[PDB]
Amino acid sequence: FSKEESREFMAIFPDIVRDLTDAGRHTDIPEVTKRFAKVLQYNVPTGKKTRGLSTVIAYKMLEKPENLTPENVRLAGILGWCVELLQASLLIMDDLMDRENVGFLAINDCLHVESSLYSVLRKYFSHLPCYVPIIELFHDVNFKTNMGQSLDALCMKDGRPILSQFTMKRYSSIVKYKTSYYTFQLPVSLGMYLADMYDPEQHRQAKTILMEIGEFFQIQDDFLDAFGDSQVKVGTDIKEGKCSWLAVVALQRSNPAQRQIMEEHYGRPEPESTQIIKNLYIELGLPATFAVYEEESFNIIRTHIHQISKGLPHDLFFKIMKKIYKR
Amino acid sequence: FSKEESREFMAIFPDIVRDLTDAGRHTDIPEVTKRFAKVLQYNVPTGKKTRGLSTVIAYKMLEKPENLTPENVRLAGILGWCVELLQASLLIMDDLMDRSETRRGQPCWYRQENVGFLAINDCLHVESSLYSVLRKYFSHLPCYVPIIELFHDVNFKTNMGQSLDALCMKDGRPILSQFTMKRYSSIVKYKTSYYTFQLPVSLGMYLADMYDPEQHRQAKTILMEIGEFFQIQDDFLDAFGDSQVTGKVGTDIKEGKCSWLAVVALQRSNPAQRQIMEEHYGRPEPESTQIIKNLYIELGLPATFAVYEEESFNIIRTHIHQISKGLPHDLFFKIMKKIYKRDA
Ligand SMILES: CC(C)=CCC/C(C)=C/COP(=O)(O)OP(=O)(O)O
Ligand SMILES: CC(C)=CCC/C(C)=C/COP(=O)(O)OP(=O)(O)O
Ligand SMILES: CC(C)=CCC/C(C)=C/COP(=O)(O)OP(=O)(O)O
Ligand SMILES: [Mg+2]
Ligand SMILES: [Mg+2]
Ligand SMILES: [Mn+2]
Ligand SMILES: [Mn+2]
Repeated sequence: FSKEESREFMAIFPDIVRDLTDAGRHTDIPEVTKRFAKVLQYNVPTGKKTRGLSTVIAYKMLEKPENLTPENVRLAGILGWCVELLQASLLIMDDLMDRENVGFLAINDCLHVESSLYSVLRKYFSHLPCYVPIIELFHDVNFKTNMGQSLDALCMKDGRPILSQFTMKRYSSIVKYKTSYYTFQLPVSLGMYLADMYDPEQHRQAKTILMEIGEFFQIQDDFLDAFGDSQVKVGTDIKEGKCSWLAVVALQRSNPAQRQIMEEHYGRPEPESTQIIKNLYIELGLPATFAVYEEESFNIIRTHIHQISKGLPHDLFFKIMKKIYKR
Repeated sequence: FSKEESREFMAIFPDIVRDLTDAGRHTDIPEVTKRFAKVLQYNVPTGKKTRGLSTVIAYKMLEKPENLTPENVRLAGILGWCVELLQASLLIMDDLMDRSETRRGQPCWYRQENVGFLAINDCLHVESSLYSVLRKYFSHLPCYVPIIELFHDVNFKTNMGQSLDALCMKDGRPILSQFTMKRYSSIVKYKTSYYTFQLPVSLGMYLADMYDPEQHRQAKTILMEIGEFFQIQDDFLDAFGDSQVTGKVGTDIKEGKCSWLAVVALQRSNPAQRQIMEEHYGRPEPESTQIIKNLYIELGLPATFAVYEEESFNIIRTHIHQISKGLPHDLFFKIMKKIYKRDA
């Protein structure tokens, strides 16, 4: 993203904190509002805000050039921060399920941070025609993300992976509901609504390509968890018994002997068991299978983007595609 | 509540479960929608649904008599179930946070096989679900956005209450310097009074197309006063109630809760009595709970509660008489009549 784009986006964050914790209200509960300021400051604005900045870029590429005022680009930035509040709530839920001090999280902090995005939406968007579509989008994406988290959990029982559950159909459903809706659909649909693009067929056209990009994003992430260079963090998907693309394709390709290695060694704490699974992935040619998928999926997605109709700009989707595939 | 009111309200619940789990959506993930039906069935419909039924009663007393149709009373019932969905989400999370054993005689959801900390996802899922119910039944009505905004605002405020409650503890040990009547009043207001008292009445007002900010303000003032008495009565009965009639053995002392009893005990205590609270309050040993209970008796908290109950009843009744605009006084007298001198 541009130096200008990053600086104007980051400049919004302190306002959102004041809006949620000060707002010149002279609160009767300053101790807990000061704590909530720290929860927001310590968890929301740090590292890459790729979903938030992607909301701004989406809007800038969908809106009429004449309507790209500083005021409208700032509203796009505020929507991006609502996406980052959602992201923060989900990472807090992950931190809590993993497991006072600086960086302490309360169990209800994830519910509280999630709820806060609706206060931001009400403050800035309640008088604009895009308001109800935007709040309904957040409601629907929230519900779908929760269903994705539950589907992922239904691949584990008594701390053991249920390998009978590791199908490509279930995997595709987990990625779609748990990740693709809030990561890929939400930023683009927000940009479209702020640009007063309400046509359901336009949103459906964007959705089809964004779910395809989302699936490759997660498959690449899964591949690199096992086969990536740590010095470019250490992957724990095998140890944690995750429903990974690697595990799903391993089970498709496995003979009975190879399947029994997965049953015995997948989702075990012992480092030796991780190396046994990695050795099986190498034997089954999962790297070559990933290489073929990467090429074939790139070509199909590029084709669908070139074919994008309903008055949608293809360059927006190419920018996203190029970002994920690193063309 | 009438036999009719209870049965018509209960008839709505299975429709809401179908709306959220069997309405032709998410056909690729039936195992999730089937599980979510079980989450709703366990956590939402087995209580007294006092907040849900109170939404219907509020609406019936606020709406113009000639406007009360079976169709509009059903919409009030659906809003009542949305309150019960919010409450279910909050209590799923609170039971995990407090590591509680039971809730309304049922094992806490987080204790059920293969849930534990996944109760966090179920909490967020149940809370998110009420906005899908609002969309289906209210999207075409003027009250739609005010009701959405009220639910999100009450969720935010309830979280401020829960987090303020947590700031009365340091790593599972009560901070007795934090146990002031000011902090107690703030915890009750934010953590329980907004969702329990303000939310049902404000929903009734919005469905009756009552949007006057001053009406909502006057309603809030009296409902926060009633809400404080209700929680003080609840706190008193945790220690001094009969387990067989309350339907629960009280563990507030064991849990180190910022209860009205603990707050008033500290106000009334000499330094020796303060030392007993410092040493024994919030301890797991049954002997420590008995020592605190015995100190509450020594300090005359039963007599103190009886005086508070009579004085606060009189003060709130006076305030309801002074309510202006066109708010029905009878709504607030009906709440008081239900609440005052209760033993459960
Ligand atoms: C709509 C879009 C494009 C959203 C995707 C958000 C996302 C997590 C991308 C990863 O890129 P990154 O630059 O944050 O990560 P890395 O440094 O690993 O490439
Ligand atoms: C606006 C009004 C008057 C709301 C009703 C408040 C109330 C008395 C709740 C009691 O709930 P409960 O202890 O019966 O619990 P539950 O209904 O959850 O079982
Ligand atoms: C944001 C969240 C999760 C809010 C929880 C709200 C609530 C009503 C908790 C119960 O309070 P308690 O723990 O003091 O009482 P009990 O469990 O005894 O009902
Ligand atoms: Mg990963
Ligand atoms: Mg109690
Ligand atoms: Mn509790
Ligand atoms: Mn609690």
